[PDB]
Amino acid sequence: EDAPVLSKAFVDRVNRLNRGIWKAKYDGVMQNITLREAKRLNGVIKILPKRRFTEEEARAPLPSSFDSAEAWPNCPTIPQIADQSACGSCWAVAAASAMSDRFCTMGGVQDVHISAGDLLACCSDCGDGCNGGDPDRAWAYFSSTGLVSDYCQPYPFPHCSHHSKSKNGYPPCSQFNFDTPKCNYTCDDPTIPVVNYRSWTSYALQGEDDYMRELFFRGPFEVAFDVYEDFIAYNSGVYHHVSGQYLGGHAVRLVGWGTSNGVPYWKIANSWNTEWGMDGYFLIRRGSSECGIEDGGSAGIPLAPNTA
Ligand SMILES: *[C@@H]1O[C@H](CO)[C@@H](O[C@@H]2O[C@H](CO)[C@@H](O[C@@H]3O[C@H](CO)[C@@H](O)[C@H](O)[C@@H]3O)[C@H](O)[C@H]2NC(C)=O)[C@H](O)[C@H]1NC(C)=O
Ligand SMILES: *[C@@H]1O[C@H](CO)[C@@H](O[C@@H]2O[C@H](CO)[C@@H](O)[C@H](O)[C@H]2NC(C)=O)[C@H](O)[C@H]1NC(C)=O
Repeated sequence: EDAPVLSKAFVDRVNRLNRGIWKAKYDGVMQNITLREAKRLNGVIKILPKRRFTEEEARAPLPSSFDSAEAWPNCPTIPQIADQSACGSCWAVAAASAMSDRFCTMGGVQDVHISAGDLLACCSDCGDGCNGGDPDRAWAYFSSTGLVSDYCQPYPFPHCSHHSKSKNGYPPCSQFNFDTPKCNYTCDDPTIPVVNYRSWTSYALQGEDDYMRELFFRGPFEVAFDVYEDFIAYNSGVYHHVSGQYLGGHAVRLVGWGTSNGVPYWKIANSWNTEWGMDGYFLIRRGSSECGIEDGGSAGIPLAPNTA
């Protein structure tokens, strides 16, 4: 359990087997991560109505590549990469990030960051905080209860690095194990007034076409996939699973699609900060539910604040 996940030999095997379609790297940022730690980063554990597309949506000829940041270039939350830190809160962090993106693509508010802290601590229905939770219930909680912004309640755990000498001066993740924070009802600075943000509807997505089409019209949303040990070593290219044991479910924010040398893929924002993968992003094979990635998405529509 305090054993390293990765070895040079494991990585060499992965890179033989993957045929150079993606690159695994041993002495990357995850070189020394242990099994206990790697498992804690995957915090998906465990219903919404299915999305229905109108006749118009359904007949759109979707382009052969698409990137949310290019399609909504005035929405500054889209390209930001989060850091869930030493806590299994991806389910909440990928939800909050996408909710912030959607306030801009749909909800008329250019730059509000939805608080993943509030959701993590207060949505007890959703799961068990830092020990993991359920993406779908997170979206349902955004409708029924609503969430404050991170200006009100900032994410309570600092960035941490799996490198021993972090490029960004982040402290080591191993020196931390965090437990679910207490749910609060005022902002950290109590003189900042509580502003509550809410969606009016939530829904589930399934399959390559649903996903593409939802992304095209409405923008980023949250998906989950199975994490194997070879994923830990990902450095670049279009991932697909070739070796390693199952490490758990992980939620992430889907932001784009394309094709690279004949391989269709999804572009995805991870939440392990910008030191990991391709500046915080990874590509993964699209079209064949690689590691279950197309088995269920969760999304919703933010309600615009105030009135006209
Ligand atoms: C709700 O408010 C509570 C109470 O203020 C927030 O709890 C506080 O969270 C911070 C950040 O983790 C904790 O800081 C730690 O303090 C310990 C002991 O002083 C120190 O050794 C650490 O280095 C770190 O500074 C603080 O202890 C903690 N307070 C309590 C009572 O647990 C909480 O995070 C807020 N909830 C949300 C969702 O943000
Ligand atoms: C993983 O752990 C090994 C060994 O601790 C790291 O290697 C040490 O790195 C520090 C700083 O780079 C050096 O001063 C030591 O000489 C190294 N020790 C040995 C035995 O190699 C390695 O840097 C760690 N890798 C990462 C990415 O954090």
